[PDB]
Amino acid sequence: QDLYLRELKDTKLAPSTLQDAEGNVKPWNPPQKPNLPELELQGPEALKAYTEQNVETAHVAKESEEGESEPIEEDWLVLDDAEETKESH
Amino acid sequence: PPPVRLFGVEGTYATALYQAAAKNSSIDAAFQSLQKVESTVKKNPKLGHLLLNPALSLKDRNSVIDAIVETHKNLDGYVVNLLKVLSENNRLGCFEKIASDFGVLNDAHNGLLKGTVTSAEPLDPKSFKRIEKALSASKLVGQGKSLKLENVVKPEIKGGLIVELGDKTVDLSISTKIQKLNKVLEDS
Repeated sequence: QDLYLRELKDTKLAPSTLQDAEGNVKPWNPPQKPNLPELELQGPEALKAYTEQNVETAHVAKESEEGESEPIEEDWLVLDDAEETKESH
Repeated sequence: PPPVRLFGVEGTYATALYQAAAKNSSIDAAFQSLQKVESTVKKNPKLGHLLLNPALSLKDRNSVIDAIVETHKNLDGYVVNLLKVLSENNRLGCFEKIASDFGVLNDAHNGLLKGTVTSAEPLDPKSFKRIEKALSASKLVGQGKSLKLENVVKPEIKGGLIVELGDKTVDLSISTKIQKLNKVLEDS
């Protein structure tokens, strides 16, 4: 079917210069190469944050400590205030 | 056993005219009388068609039927009484329709299965002839019955051709295929 065959061959061929052989695109005056594989190759990381979100920041946990390892001047005040709270108990 | 139905509205005059005429053939003679009376309506187009108006009369309508039978033996058989009734029934205006429809019924009795080979431009005779015989000898026509065939020009189509007859058709043209060409590419 020369209807079918010639329509389908032009259907394959006129984008075959756009996809198979990298001859840019004869009918399009803007180019096709510096849009998706060059400019928006950083597209999703122009859609997300670069260098913290996509590099993902393997970050060390900020180390919190115990109560500064001082169990004298605070525990005896706790025991005196506990005398006070038991006088309230 | 009626023929192919004229389906109700105002072919029923033509339907009754056939099936009451045909009980004793004469439908070729009645048919030729109908051709001749539609001809003398057409041969006198001023107030043959312009006098199928409803606002005239009962009497003057009957007198126009008298002018139709006054023209030699224009009418013959039931077709005058047909007109007697039609005149009284004042359905004279839709008389052209009756004619063409009786023609359809008649050439159905002959079996001329009118077809069509639509295009956007008229074609060479060789294509006409080859197609003509094709359908003619095809299972479509069971033979013993004819097969007209009309090429028409259609701009609303983009070319190609489509064969039509017996409410059965094949389109292999261009427009529809482009359509199917756009539909399939309309998916993700």
